[PDB]
Amino acid sequence: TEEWFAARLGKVTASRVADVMTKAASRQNYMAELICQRLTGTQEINAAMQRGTELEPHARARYIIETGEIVTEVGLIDHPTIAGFGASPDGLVGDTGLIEIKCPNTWTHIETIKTGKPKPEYIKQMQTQMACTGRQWCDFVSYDDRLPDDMQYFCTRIERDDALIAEIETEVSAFLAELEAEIEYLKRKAAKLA
Amino acid sequence: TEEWFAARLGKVTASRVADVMTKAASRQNYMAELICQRLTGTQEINAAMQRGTELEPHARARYIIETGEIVTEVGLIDHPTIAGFGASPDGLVGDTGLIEIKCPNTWTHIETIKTGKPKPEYIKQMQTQMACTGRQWCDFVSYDDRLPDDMQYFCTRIERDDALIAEIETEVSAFLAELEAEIEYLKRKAAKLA
Amino acid sequence: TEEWFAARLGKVTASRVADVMTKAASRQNYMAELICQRLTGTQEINAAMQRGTELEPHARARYIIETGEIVTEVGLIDHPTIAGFGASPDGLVGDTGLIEIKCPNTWTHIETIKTGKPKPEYIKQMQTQMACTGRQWCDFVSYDDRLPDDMQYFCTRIERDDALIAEIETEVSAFLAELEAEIEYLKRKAAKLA
DNA sequence: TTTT
DNA sequence: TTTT
DNA sequence: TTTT
Ligand SMILES: [Mg+2]
Ligand SMILES: [Mg+2]
Ligand SMILES: [Mg+2]
Ligand SMILES: [Mg+2]
Ligand SMILES: [Mg+2]
Ligand SMILES: [Mg+2]
Repeated sequence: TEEWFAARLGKVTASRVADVMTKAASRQNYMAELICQRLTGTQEINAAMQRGTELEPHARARYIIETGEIVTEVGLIDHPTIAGFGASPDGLVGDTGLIEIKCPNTWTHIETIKTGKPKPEYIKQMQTQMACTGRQWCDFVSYDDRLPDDMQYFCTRIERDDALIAEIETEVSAFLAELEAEIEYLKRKAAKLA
Repeated sequence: TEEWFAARLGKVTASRVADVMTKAASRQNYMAELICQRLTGTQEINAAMQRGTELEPHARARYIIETGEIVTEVGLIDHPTIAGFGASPDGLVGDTGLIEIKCPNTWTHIETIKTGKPKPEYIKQMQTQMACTGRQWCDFVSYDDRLPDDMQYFCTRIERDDALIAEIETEVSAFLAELEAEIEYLKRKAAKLA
Repeated sequence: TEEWFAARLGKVTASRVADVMTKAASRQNYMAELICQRLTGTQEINAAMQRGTELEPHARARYIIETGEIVTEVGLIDHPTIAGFGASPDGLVGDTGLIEIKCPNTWTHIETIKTGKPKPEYIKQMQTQMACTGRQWCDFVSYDDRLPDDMQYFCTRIERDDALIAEIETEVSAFLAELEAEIEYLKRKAAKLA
């Protein structure tokens, strides 16, 4: 989608927030990606991933057939105050809502139905979208058409949690500080080295 | 092979028996596959796997050149009594025998020769084939033509073990019970939910 | 490159030395590869690997633009005394030097710059090249053009270490002894078996 | 961002 | 079912 | 040998 990758280069984004905040390898590996993005000026690049992608509009439609909500697609929404940070929600719902859509493996979809509550990393994803957009709630949608009709669609609403947001902004600010510093640090070793 | 996948949909089968019976992740992941098969009405889908497949008839021939046995290819043989359970032996040998063929990685083949006894998961595979067909023995064949002639072929006979069979049928019955129930359970949550 | 694989069949080589010498799975898996190579008469066969390969000549050039050294490309150099053992340096530098080139993932390249010292497995690689060729030093080069100019190139010299070489030759001799024996052992079981 |  |  |  080209112009959009450009808006994401070297930025922390909602779908990567669990990695930032994990108590671990994934935090440093993510840090390493973004360091490389900022330095090199571009990014790097499966079958289940490829379905989640094609079937996304199918779910967007379904959410509407089910709710009658007015849904606007948007690009990257930069955090209001924190620089180098943003979100790409799957939709603006109404005046104060959002939609985040998954179209995963059937068994995953089943477990979401089984438990009624989305995985904690998606909580972090959704809270961050809310932080970035100032929205009040996000409707979490899981879709899979391979199943019987009465099992294809699941929705659950997730309320903005200002406490969790405050933490995230702390952690993301911390993580961003290290990241900038690290780049700085490297630029200064390499340059003196002339 | 189309019509055959149909005979396997949502069924426990001989080659998956070690997963059922393991003391673990693989049991639940298998359970999850079959739950999804039954619900969705279809299945999901490497280089060593691709050889084992092409070279299989090469081994079938070799077994005959070596034994002079009369070998009949068959499809899925449903367990005589337990429903949703079956086997696909690589052959009916004689009136009371079977053949199960592997054409693995050379080093694997070498280890089979080194030890003379097939991996325990293939024991379970073969016992199950015997359970399903009522046969008396299975000739386990390992083949690899990449090696010198005097190392390409290995055969060892495995006698029906009624004790092990009894266990398997217990475990598979248990596992099937959970599987049906789980589907049932899900169908009833989803349906009341209307 | 065909004629070169032929010179490597069933041989221990510099880039596999860390596997030989590890205190582990990788030693036996390597042993297994070479056993299979010798027995079958051939070998088995990603995106980062594919770059390291294309970009190698780019680095060779750069090393020269930076040093003005006279660099000769060579094939496999068999150890002077130990049979079934060899090295493929990325270059003969001068009369007494070598070059070993990496063109890895950016982040890896960055860590090499960060620490100034190559990973211990490359130490083993380079020492072995020196053992095989009798050279006095190897210039370790890490290259990545995706980065800013002042970060693309890193070089560090590694001096021949006769102590480490002596060990390697012991370990490789040991490992080779087992490997020959194992083949022997197998040939004799299989052959009596006639 | 896309799925585990 | 196909190989680890 | 090529990268982790
Ligand atoms: Mg999104
Ligand atoms: Mg989504
Ligand atoms: Mg079979
Ligand atoms: Mg088979
Ligand atoms: Mg080399
Ligand atoms: Mg190299």
